[PDB]
Amino acid sequence: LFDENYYAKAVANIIGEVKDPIMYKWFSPDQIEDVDLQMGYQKTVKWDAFLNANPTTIANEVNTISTIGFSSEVVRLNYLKLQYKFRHLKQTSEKFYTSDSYIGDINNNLLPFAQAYKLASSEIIKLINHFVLTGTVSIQKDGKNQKRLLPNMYGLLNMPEQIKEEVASGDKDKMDKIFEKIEAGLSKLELGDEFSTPMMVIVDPATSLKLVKPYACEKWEDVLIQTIKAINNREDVYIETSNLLKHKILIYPLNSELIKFKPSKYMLPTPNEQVDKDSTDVAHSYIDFVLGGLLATRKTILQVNIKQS
Amino acid sequence: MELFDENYYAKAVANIIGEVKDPIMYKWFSPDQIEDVDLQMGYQKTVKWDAFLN
Amino acid sequence: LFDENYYAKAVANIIGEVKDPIMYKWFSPDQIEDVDLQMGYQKTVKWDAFLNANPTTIANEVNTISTIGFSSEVVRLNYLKLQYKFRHLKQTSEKFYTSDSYIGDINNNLLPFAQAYKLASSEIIKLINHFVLTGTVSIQKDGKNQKRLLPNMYGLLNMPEQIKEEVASGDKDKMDKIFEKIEAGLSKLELGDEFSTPMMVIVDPATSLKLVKPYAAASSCEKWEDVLIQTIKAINNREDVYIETSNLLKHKILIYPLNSELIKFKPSKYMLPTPNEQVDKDSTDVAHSYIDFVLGGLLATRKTILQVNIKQS
Amino acid sequence: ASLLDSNFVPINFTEFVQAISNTYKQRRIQFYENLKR
Amino acid sequence: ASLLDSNFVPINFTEFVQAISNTYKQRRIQFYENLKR
Amino acid sequence: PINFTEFVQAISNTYKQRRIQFYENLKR
Amino acid sequence: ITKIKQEFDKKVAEIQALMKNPQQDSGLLSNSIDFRDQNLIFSNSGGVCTSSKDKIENYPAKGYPYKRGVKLSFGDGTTELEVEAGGGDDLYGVCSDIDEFSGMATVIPITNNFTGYLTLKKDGQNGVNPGDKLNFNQHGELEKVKSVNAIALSKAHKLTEDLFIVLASVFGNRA
Amino acid sequence: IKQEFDKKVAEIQALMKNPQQDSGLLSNSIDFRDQNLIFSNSGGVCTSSKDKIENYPAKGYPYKRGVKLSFGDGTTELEVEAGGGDDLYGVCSDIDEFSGMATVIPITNNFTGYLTLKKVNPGDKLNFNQHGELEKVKSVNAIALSKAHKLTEDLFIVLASVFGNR
Repeated sequence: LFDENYYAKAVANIIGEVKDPIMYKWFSPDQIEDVDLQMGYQKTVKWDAFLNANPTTIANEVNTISTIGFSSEVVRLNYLKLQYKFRHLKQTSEKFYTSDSYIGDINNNLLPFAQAYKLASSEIIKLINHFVLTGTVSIQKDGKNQKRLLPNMYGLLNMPEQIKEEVASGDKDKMDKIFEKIEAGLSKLELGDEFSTPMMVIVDPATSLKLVKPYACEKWEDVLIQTIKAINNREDVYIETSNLLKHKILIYPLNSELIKFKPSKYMLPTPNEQVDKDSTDVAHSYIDFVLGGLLATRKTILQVNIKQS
Repeated sequence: MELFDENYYAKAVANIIGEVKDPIMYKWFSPDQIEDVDLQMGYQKTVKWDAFLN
Repeated sequence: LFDENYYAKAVANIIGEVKDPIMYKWFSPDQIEDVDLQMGYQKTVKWDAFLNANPTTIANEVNTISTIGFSSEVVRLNYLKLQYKFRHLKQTSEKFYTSDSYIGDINNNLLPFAQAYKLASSEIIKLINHFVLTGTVSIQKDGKNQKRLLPNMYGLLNMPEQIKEEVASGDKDKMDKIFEKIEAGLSKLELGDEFSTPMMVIVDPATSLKLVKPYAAASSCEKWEDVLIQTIKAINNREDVYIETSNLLKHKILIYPLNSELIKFKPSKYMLPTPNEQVDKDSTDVAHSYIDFVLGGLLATRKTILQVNIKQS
Repeated sequence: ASLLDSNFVPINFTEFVQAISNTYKQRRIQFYENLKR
Repeated sequence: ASLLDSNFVPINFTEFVQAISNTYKQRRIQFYENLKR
Repeated sequence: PINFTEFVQAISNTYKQRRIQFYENLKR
Repeated sequence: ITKIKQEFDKKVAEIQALMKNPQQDSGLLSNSIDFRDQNLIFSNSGGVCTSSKDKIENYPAKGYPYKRGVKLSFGDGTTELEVEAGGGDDLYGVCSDIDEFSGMATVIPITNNFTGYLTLKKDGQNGVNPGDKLNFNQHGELEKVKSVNAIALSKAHKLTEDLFIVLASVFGNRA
Repeated sequence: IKQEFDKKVAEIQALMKNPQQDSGLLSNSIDFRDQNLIFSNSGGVCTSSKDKIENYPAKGYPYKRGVKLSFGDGTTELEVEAGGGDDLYGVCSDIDEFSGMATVIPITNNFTGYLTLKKVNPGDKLNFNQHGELEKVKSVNAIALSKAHKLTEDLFIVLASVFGNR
């Protein structure tokens, strides 16, 4: 194939220079499991057993024994396929633009296929990270003009049937009120028998700045860590900051039995076979990716929104 | 319910069964504190021997 | 297994003595195909194509061409599993009942497992043939107290959206009226492109006896059977016509083509009687066994079967 | 594998049932081969 | 089959895509192995 | 395992080995 | 079209609520991660304490007699008899399971002792207490008190606004 | 309740283009003519490989209807809905229900196919109403190539040729 198709060879040679997505830091290694899918949905069935009554004592003769029942639950996760197009130089014409220092036309912003693919892949990876963190697809700093997505396609912030706390605009700068809301949410958390798990917290830069203030010689960060350790069986608590969030605090456990990320094996950017060609030196290429695949147990995620108005 | 053949898009099936894990009661005892015995039902008598200086 | 399961060994030894079902005469060899299924249903998808516009003439340069579309249909065929139980004699207890001329207990109506299984299999095969012909399951000659079945479980006689003709009571013996109704039904038949196929007719014994009289001034050299064969050859593109007599029918004439494209039978591969591994045992000499059989799987095109009923009352 | 072949030696009831089904299919095939209308 | 394997020679685009997916999975595994929180 | 008694003994031995492995791999 | 979809959803939701194990899917996992109080569901078929010597029958089902006392119902005679929800002098047994594909109801006859969760009439659910005596109404629902020995072993459990289940032991026939 | 369920299923399936409805009998293809007069026939009768095709989020059900661009408060992107008159943007020739995506051929590109007709002879001049349905007469070049074909008491289709604005 590499003897016939130059673009595949170039992609293979340059694919090692693409940085890993930062979303991997929001999950544990056991929480992520790939699936073989491009577009459609995946049905996940969870099987459970329950005890009908007290166990029966085996003494003398007996024929009536207590039973153990079974139940099933079906979960449907939607996956969507998306594509992007980009223009680049032609392989047979690169030699006419291979300058001593670089390759390409600065005047016309025309790049070699390898560099163009690397940059496009990095941008698409950033977009995927934003979708995974937020659950919405947008390219504006305001977050509007969102692309409409299918149902059962949720992120960490817009997952339904979770715990939602809202801090009023009057208390927007009161860390005591924010921590009171956090305590209420943590109390409402329901981790059941899986409470012995590490916890992950994601905060916006403003909240990160507010956390390092002295506690009203202790810090609000330390108080929050102790409060979360009070419920996670005193195990690890991790704190992360993301510029993609705005006055949002996310708390969730890193347990594969409660939250699972089952992305498609083609989720990350992948080149497409079709290449547009003409008589000029400009050619176009396509990159495909897949979105969707977050599953969470009901009432296991705490989302705090600090209203600004 | 969708009125079209939605079963066509069910292109992946994952089934969660779990696994028989170690009991959590092991965390409440030291390795030396647990010693198995051979019995199913009834009672077993254990004798502790002791010494003292007269 | 044969060294540990006497019942399985006996079933293997006596399985060859059971008569073949008579329903095999009602279908061509290509019209039967097995399906691996016990209970559930089959989904069959038929794909079609259609023309959207006139063809495009290819001359000089052109970019706009006519298109061809596609369509599909889905048909669901249900299958059901049924069981019967029968008592017999335990293997070790046969010596205490072997007589000089017979084996069993005449006074108590007990038989060896082999003979009991053969008789039960014969009865169940008769029931299966009755269901295949009529589409209903009943153990009475009146046809009442029928077993409730699932939808999409039809026989050759109760298949919906077919051609049905009724001959009035006052003309129950008028062969001219009967043939008029038959001709009307044959005209109403819609075989489509597959009209050039052999045809099969099934009649009750009374109608079969009526068909052998000379055609009527009572002219000779031709019978009502010949007239019917010629009438059917008129529509089937002069193909073969076969006639069969079955006592299951009653004042009914059933005409249908022997073409796999129009009518097909996809029965379960476990449709015929099969012994169950469970055998009830006790301290006495009486044991019980179970037989399983699967029903369902007739797929017919609409308006391809003619059914003529001669009303008596 | 069918009960018609005496060389067949079943191992379990599942293989026995499969042999019974194959025997039925072979019998119907032979009947259609020998049929003469 | 992965792009990291120098001995791997793809035959067609399907194999190339499978190699890309395997390379991505292996890189994820390597990142998780090298991560130290 | 020849019989059910040996099967049960094997299950018990497996459980004991799992307990020993868990205590060996446990770090407080 | 959206309004018609909404009406379709409401009606299919009602029919699902009138079922034992509907094919209902959701984006989340149900929070069942504890080993206590997990049997209080409508899909818990069978009995809490089942013996290996219990006589079990199957019948054609008329309506939805799941977890209700059944009575024999006869048609015009063209088809075989079936079972429908009922009680009183017509009581014949207790329906413990339904296979919906074949429309078959699993029935334990009244001559056989039974113990399990059964539908309770939505009148005195708060007044039902363990040890109370119960009888089957005309709709196959248990109600606080004749010819039937039925004792509640627990209190009522509200599965739905109009669905209450009670753990009951049905002995047999009373004088 | 089941009868009402079935009736509503029938209504929504009649509204839909390619409903999934099982049957107990096979249908027979008797003739190869007039087989394309069905609602499931997507696309155009004459199609060129150089045609320009777009896809948009679907509001309502714009299949085989004239579409117009519609904008919300701004949180979500623009979508397409049934319309006509001066707001006509293109012709919706296909719908994907799983993704809710409408396939649109822009008005700047000529189209020839079957479109919904308001509840008409070849050569007549047609206009798109406010609901996206064709009606007898005009800022759009629409010409009927055949008489109306009835698929339901409220559903009529017609072979039309659209070749830009007038």
